[PDB]
Amino acid sequence: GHMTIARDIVLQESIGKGRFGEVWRGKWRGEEVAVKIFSSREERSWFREAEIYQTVMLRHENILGFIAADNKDNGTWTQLWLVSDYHEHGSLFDYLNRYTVTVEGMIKLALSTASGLAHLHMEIVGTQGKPAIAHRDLKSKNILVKKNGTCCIADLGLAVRHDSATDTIDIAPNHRVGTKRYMAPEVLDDSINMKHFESFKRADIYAMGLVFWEIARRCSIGGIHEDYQLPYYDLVPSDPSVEEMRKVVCEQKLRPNIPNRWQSCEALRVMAKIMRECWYANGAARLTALRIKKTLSQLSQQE
Ligand SMILES: Nc1ncc(-c2ccc(CCO)cc2)nc1C(=O)Nc1cnccc1N1CCOCC1
Repeated sequence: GHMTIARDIVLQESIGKGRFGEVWRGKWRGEEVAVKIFSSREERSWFREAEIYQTVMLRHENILGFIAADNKDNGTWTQLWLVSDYHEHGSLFDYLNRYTVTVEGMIKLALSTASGLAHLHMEIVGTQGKPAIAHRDLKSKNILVKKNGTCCIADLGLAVRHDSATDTIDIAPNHRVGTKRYMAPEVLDDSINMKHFESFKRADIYAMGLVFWEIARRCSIGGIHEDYQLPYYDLVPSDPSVEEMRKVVCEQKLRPNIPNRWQSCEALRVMAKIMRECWYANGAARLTALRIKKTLSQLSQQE
């Protein structure tokens, strides 16, 4: 038996929870793995996340490495498991709360996030290809930081996949599925055309712009940085409702504040411009993830 299976994994430490499912650090044949455990009544959530992670050609350095979906019967109840690579730093939210980053550090985190999102969004046509995938719940709590200071995207259970041969989405999408704070203006006001797959890619870009703002605040230059905050910390309460968000984002047209200090550093000027070009109310005007990856690659090369 060479493949990783649940019976061979020993849970060691509780490390957190997702929307559904609890995440643990475990050991499989001497190596650390992350295990997301679901109950029997959460089978639909577990299966859908397993289905997205098993998508052909999905693997990428900036997408969480999937190992297996399996079941584990303890003799009383059955647990449904998703097993993946383990990343000791945890989420970008945990990482940015604990640490400040260098200019190099910021660019590495942003470029890797854009590279993972560009791979998710990328379609390779044909049966032996890859369908384009939109995340629908991108946020700093769903992006993990690897040992090398680069990111990988996780929590793919709310994703939607596009079949170009039929121009259809693999599921009948429900409105407003993700984290309210990161919902795009068109999702908040329900103007999004959910029959057009590009709509979901564009909504992910708005959320990525919010995550870039979170990283940039933590970029320390000459010992100067901002404290950790979630986007809209200055305008909405914790656990904001759709109505609270829509009033700020759609009606008042506010976005997270871009400090004047970011114009004094080239890397921060480039990041700020990307944010503004992710935050347009018109999803069609936003940058693509591939374009952001190209801009940040040019910046990482120049540094
Ligand atoms: N592969 C992984 N490797 C390590 C860790 C990890 C490592 C350290 C800590 C900090 C403890 O103080 C937490 C978690 N998480 C994952 C993971 O997939 N997590 C994950 C996936 N889907 C939904 C929610 C998730 N979590 C995101 C991080 O926050 C918890 C929830």
